[PDB]
Amino acid sequence: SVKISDDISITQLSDKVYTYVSLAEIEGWGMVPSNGMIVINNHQAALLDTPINDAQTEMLVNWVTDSLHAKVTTFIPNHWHGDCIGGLGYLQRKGVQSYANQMTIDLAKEKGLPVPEHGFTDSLTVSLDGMPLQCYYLGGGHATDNIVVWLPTENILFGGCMLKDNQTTSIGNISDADVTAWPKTLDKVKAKFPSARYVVPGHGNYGGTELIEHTKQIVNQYIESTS
Amino acid sequence: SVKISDDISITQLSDKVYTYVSLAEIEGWGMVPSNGMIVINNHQAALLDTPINDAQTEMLVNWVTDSLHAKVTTFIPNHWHGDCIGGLGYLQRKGVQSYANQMTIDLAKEKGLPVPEHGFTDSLTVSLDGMPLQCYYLGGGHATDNIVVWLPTENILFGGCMLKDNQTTSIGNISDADVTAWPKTLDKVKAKFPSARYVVPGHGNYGGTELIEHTKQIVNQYIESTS
Ligand code: NA
Ligand code: NA
Ligand SMILES: [Zn+2]
Ligand SMILES: [Zn+2]
Ligand SMILES: [Zn+2]
Ligand SMILES: [Zn+2]
Repeated sequence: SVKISDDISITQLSDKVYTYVSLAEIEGWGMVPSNGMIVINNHQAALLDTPINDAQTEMLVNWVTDSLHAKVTTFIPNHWHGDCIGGLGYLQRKGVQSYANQMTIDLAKEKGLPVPEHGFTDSLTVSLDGMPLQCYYLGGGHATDNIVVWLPTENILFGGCMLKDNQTTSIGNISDADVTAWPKTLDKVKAKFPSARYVVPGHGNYGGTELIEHTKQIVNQYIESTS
Repeated sequence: SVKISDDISITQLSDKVYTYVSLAEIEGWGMVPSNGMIVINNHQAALLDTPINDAQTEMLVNWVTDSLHAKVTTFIPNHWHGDCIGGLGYLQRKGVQSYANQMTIDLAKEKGLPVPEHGFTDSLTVSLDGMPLQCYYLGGGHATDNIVVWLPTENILFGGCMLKDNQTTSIGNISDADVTAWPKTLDKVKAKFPSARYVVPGHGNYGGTELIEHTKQIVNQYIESTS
């Protein structure tokens, strides 16, 4: 890792992919690490999720420019929560183009939040100067609109919050979750990206495809015992 | 370190940059060392901060002309306090051009002090006959208008009074400080100039990037202890 600041560190996964961790103290939850990705191709960058606010977003974007020598032109949020679009306000003024699940866009509009401008209902390939970022909506999970982003040339999947890290033992915040569709969505995620070398969750350390089974055990054990 | 007078000493940091220490007895504070920098390129010089009064500023300008064989043409103050612009009246009758944060100019007019002529709002590169002097405003700290000056070709950062030296243990004069912004401004300075070799504070010895972490520690411990 490389600590760019007091609350943000970055890890390179591949020559074009970096994963960041942004830390924020949130009342009722504590010190929460929120993860995103930085994808770079030919001096252009895509941000997958923003840190919780514009301030941390602006610091992260300034680092990509100055230390990674790329300009952020594209953004995709995993779902409508703050650890995904908390800093979208800052990117929109800057002219960054955003793509997201039409369900995320409808939720943001309803709630008074910044709204991504390009929507998709099932899948969409976004090109970062030829490098493909493949966005899929495979069903509900941690949030009803949560998506995944597959980077076929790198074999990296950003699973987002529908996946729990290996140190996590609880289902967590399920106030916008579709608990009954969650296990099914994970099974579709498992069948569709068997070759992922790295799988990055919404919070916690990245890992490999075991994070999918690990999450499925947590969701299923909870469904079994609360039922 | 070489004394050019009983109360002024100079240290050469590179073939183009010198930092000076000017000592003055300030009633109620005692014998205070105030630092500034002299940057020279092709017989032209820029002064970053002046001594506390006109007589010491004159002694220093004479030394640059007679020993450095350079003409002082440019001036940039770190903020509006006397240890930054105390000798500006002398420089202005001499035709030196001044560049400063627009907030410093606004404060100078309001406080009946000499007023710099060129203002900038977020950043400005002043070219000293070809050599760039990069000025930035990254938020409030010791003063609400304090800036930093970055010399990319020498990897030297003049941080000014928003930084405390390594022998300093107290937050000092916070009468015009923005204590809540200070720790965040420091993280921004740190993130932007990771290649800084020398870091010069407004008072005390210069050192490296540890001055930034040490000042952030002093500020954070004061906020924590006084809430
Ligand atoms: Na995130
Ligand atoms: Na000074
Ligand atoms: Zn969420
Ligand atoms: Zn989350
Ligand atoms: Zn001051
Ligand atoms: Zn000072």
